[PDB]
Amino acid sequence: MRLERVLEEARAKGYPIEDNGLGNLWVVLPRERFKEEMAHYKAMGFNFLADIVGLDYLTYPDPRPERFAVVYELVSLPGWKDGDGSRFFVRVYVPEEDPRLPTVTDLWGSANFLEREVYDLFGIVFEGHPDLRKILTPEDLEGHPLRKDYPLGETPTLFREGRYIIPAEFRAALTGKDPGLTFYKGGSRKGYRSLW
Amino acid sequence: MTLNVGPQHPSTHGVLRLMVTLSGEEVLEVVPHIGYLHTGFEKTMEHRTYLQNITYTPRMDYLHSFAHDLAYALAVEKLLGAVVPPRAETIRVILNELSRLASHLVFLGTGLLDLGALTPFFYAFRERETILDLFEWVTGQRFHHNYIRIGGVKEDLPEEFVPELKKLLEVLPHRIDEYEALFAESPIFYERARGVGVIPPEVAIDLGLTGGSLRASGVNYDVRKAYPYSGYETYTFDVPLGERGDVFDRMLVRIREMRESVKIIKQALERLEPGPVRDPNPQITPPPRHLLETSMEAVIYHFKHYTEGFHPPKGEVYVPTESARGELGYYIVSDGGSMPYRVKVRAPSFVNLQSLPYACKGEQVPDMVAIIASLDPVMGDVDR
Amino acid sequence: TWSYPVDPYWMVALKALLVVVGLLTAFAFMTLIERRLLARFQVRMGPNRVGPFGLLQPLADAIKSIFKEDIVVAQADRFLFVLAPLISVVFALLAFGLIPFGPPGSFFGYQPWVINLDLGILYLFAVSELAVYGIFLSGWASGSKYSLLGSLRSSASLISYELGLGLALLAPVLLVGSLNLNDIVNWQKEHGWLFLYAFPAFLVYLIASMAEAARTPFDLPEAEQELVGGYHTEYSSIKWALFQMAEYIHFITASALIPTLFLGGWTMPVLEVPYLWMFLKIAFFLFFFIWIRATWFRLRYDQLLRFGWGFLFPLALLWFLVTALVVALDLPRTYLLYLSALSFLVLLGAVLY
Amino acid sequence: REGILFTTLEKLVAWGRSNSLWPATFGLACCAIEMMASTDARNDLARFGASPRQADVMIVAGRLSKKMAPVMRRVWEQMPDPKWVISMGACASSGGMFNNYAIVQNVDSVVPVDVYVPGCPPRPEALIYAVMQLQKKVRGQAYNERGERLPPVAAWKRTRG
Amino acid sequence: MVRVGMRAAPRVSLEALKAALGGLKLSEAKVYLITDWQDKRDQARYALLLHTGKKDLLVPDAFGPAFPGGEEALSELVGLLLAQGARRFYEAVVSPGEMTALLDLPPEELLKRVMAIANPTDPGIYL
Amino acid sequence: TLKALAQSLGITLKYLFSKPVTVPYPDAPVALKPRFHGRHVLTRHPNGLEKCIGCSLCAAACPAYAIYVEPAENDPENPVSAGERYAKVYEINMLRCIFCGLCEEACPTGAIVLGYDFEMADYEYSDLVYGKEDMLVDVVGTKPQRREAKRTGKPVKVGYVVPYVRPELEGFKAPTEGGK
Ligand code: SF4
Ligand code: SF4
Ligand code: SF4
Repeated sequence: MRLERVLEEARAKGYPIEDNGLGNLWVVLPRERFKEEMAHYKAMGFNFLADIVGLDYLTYPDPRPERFAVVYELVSLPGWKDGDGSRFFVRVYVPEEDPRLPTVTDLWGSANFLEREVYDLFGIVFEGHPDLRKILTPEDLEGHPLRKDYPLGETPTLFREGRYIIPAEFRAALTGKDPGLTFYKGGSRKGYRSLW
Repeated sequence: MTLNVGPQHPSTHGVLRLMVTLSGEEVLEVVPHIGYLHTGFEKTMEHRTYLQNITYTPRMDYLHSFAHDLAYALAVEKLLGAVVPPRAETIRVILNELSRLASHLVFLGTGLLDLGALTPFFYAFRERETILDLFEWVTGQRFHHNYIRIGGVKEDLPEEFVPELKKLLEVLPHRIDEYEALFAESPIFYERARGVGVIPPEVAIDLGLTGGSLRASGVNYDVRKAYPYSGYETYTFDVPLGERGDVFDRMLVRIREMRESVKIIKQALERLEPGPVRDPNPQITPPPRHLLETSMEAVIYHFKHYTEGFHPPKGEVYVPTESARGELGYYIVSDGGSMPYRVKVRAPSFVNLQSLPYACKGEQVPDMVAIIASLDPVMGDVDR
Repeated sequence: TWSYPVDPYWMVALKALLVVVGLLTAFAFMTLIERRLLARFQVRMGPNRVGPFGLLQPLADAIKSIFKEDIVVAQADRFLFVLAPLISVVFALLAFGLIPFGPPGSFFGYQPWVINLDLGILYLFAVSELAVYGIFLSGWASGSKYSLLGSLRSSASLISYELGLGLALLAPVLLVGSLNLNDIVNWQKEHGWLFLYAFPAFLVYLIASMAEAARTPFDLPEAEQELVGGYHTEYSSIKWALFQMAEYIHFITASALIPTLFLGGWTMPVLEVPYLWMFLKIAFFLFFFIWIRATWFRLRYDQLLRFGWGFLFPLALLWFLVTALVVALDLPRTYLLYLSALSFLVLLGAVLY
Repeated sequence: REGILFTTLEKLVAWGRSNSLWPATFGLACCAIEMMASTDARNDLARFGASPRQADVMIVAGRLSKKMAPVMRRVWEQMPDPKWVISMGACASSGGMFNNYAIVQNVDSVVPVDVYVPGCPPRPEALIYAVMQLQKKVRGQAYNERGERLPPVAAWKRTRG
Repeated sequence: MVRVGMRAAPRVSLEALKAALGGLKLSEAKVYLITDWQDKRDQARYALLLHTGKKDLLVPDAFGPAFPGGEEALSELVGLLLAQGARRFYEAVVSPGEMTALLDLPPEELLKRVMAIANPTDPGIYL
Repeated sequence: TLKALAQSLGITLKYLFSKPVTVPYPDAPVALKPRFHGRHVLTRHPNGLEKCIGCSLCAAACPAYAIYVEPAENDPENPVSAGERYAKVYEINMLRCIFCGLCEEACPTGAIVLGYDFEMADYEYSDLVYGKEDMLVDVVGTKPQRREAKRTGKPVKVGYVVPYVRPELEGFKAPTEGGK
């Protein structure tokens, strides 16, 4: 029931609502209202902070509002005091030239490592964090690996007599912005979905 | 004394590095340092077909791999709207739970060794060997089995798998009890584990400790129950629980989980009748190999499928699943390409770790080892 | 040595040497037997390869050991790093000598023991302190503090129970009235099997021997899985082998000592062939102890200190005063047969509820 | 003296070592768990040390992350000298299926490899094959495809430094 | 970024490098050896990119046993990095076809590619 | 809870005196399941014609990119495969290989099919990039195995046995069961 109280709240304040018919639901808050609104979210009864998932949309075929976007996953545990089982995503877009965003560390200590990861892999700095130290990528690693402008960093696979393969020049598979090997792609290869 | 427990030595298990801030025999705070196993799947996988990724999915949590397999398969199927056959689903619950028994067998083997003594690693290893022999029988592999498919599963079960699953399903109840026999009546272990390892539910919730080391402190949340998926919705299902979260209770809870898992194995094994095994939608599933010698469309689709693969709709998707390490799930952003735009893996073992500086705070030093084994990490899941 | 002869100094020497190298081959082959016995306990198999029985593997191992490269760490005190392993072995080997495996004349003309002396247990105690000296010293000598700390845990614990052994040993001395092993043994020849009279002290002695690396404390520690044991962890070729060697000889010295004192070692009621029985009792305690090695958990030594210091040792001197009361007032020695039997009846029955 | 210079003596010590080959495991990924199976079946090997100091054979089992490399470096250096390196599995041997920023694309970069063992993970019995290799390798009983006899210890061949 | 040296000419390149490094202390520098082919060091060629952290330096593929007297040149190169206190050595594997194109790219791009692909390596293999 | 120490010991005793468990490889041959993923094999038709029409779809299917196939045109006079096309080079880097069998699964002619061998540990990297002529159905052994068996002249015995070989491996001879 706590989810309904979130959506009903978002509609009045002009917060856009994303929905896929797979059963996943988003709520995008602006940068301003984010810190406070989400404080209100833990206050709203949200026990658990599941995720902080960083997204780099640089190479995504359609445009989005800003390059990086972060998604938090807020929940209220079903086996606790009075748990709905209400779980949902809150998305916050973040400027390319401004990788700032307030931590919810005060609220959840879950926010501690996850926000650090999103700092390591994407350039995003989380405000009020106890410690933003690089987490995962080697100490002397320069930059932020999982953001799209950063090379996957492949090495040729090696065979016998002068024979090599360069994976990125070997790849049969196409990405979303890939043309394909004919004049264009239509249909299933511009994206497909079966109808149950 | 800020004691430096190294990366791989001395028996701080799975290549973690720990800065135990510690004067004396207690523990002030451990400042954990990870990242030593970072393979970088989330990037690599942006460069692999959705099929190709199914080879990269088992490889993170390598103990309970099939939970990876299951989570990823599901999130994609959802995203491209595929329909998984009932016998495939049943097999997927069997394999998931069997892989769970494997993982758990490992967890308590290592735990009992880690502080305390050597012997029971071996019996757990014997049962695990019977399980791995089951996996080899069906998938041709011990682990990292490339079996699950976005449609369903790679091929059907051979004649010999059924008889052998029973054998182990027969010994296990007596067997799981034998491990339990030693433990529940804990001789020293009681005076070793009962006090150590403090877990408040509120902080478990504050720091986000989901993974079955949560129910050992008295919060009741299981993904197979709370957010049912693969028809766990339809099984006679007991969820073991703990009183106050220490080392001991965590440790026994998973043992109970083993007989209940075995009961799910028996139950699912009962409900299994002949049929087909994966979603026949050719967009989703490569053609039958026999008619590659007859149909034009077959050959075209074969060639295409195994080179380019397929393009799911533009959309983002996620589905939650239960591993033996907790909430697991794949956040899949597809751009309508043959390869995922991005795959972020929700790593249970990664969030579960924010509570170790908490967990082993003030604990003993010999215990600081035990209190780690008791939390059951797998680093492939952590670093990743 | 009121009643017992002395072999010429050359023969005392020769016997000493025999006992040392004999203890060498002893320790190596015992390592093989524990490897395999453990393998049977955990329902696997041992090392049959590099056989025939797998019993040429200490040759192969010793051969690795030397030619291995003995490494002396800089940042380790140069003199003490070398000297440490030396000490630990020297004071371990000696004082297995005292233990009689037979009546005088039965060594083919001479003397089943090496040395006997008149003050027996005290020699043992004395030599026992000095190995521990080796332990904490090596801990220092290595001059890695990670090694030190463990060596200190070690030493504190060992020294604790090492105290325990004394107050353990008090009670049977009252009965025999001698500090000599041959006299104690013979006392068990006549009145018989001292553990019948002394049982609680038997318990605290045995368990006191758990501390001396026997396993079941083990926050001894071995470096393994903990804040490490210290002394080894910095040594390579021969020196490391020397530390391991010493701990094991101590293990079998104890497996010999337990039958020798409280039981009737050799000097069995019937058959009474001189050597075979001591070797058999040694074997018994050795095997049971191996079972202990495998089949029980650690202490943390927080508990181990609690258990020895808080429980074993008070219990040890309590029984001493009882046996002191009995021997002082001369009553019969029967009251100790009765008392020990009864205390055994208590200390067992409370387990099985 | 490194096991060398009497035809009787060196062979004798060389068996001593080959049959004694004393694995010091350096677990990384799933490969480490596939070596914990090897621990079961084992019979010149599986006593450890575990401490590096005490062992000839270093077993690199798993993906070796780039951040992890300088560590394994010193562990190898911090071994006594007559020492061998087995490289287990695809990730270790070559870059494996993860060809990228994260992972060493051959472990032979950082430590001298004696024997390589393919598979993902390799079956344990393959690792027995590799230690029999390395067994028979330090016996100087080992050859490559070019016809050449192979040296008992690689890392008797690198320049330390 | 500076570029010195020329392809396939070991002794001139070594003499020029010796000239360019000077009294620079290398304790915080990172040394990247760019080569094609992981297994065979016997017929290998080597190019080097030095990231000092305050400025970068490129040398083309003039090093290794591939060219006459080249082995001794690579060996003295690594020895010399080691003397100034360079410690962190890395090995980068490119396609043979890449090697020419790679060093004709602009400085920044080439450097990011190099740091992305490079594998930590024992300085001893080049001695 | 004192009793436990005792019972703990007891069960272990039971187990000591129970003798059996384990297999001593290579002295006792390891039992493998029939679908196991082993050394790649190229297979032939009854004619002897190779199943491989050299289409490199095994290679495209490969997540580790471990398969190199240089293609070729059949000679009318003396043919190799059943199409007009066959495989001039088939290399697999075992060190690159992850062992999915996506290659076999992609294979249209049932050419590439993973085998049973695991004793392939070898000393040199480049000895580990297998070629076609190390993988054909007729071949019995792995590289170091065969090489040892020539430098010894003592024939190859694989350390495995199976109940039977799959239909897809047809022609591949192996030690089986008590079928022999
Ligand atoms: S080779 Fe395979 S099994 Fe071994 S670490 Fe790599 S992914 Fe895991
Ligand atoms: S088994 Fe997998 S990794 Fe190996 S060649 Fe086949 S597709 Fe490539
Ligand atoms: S093995 Fe099969 S998939 Fe590979 S080239 Fe030959 S016919 Fe094609």
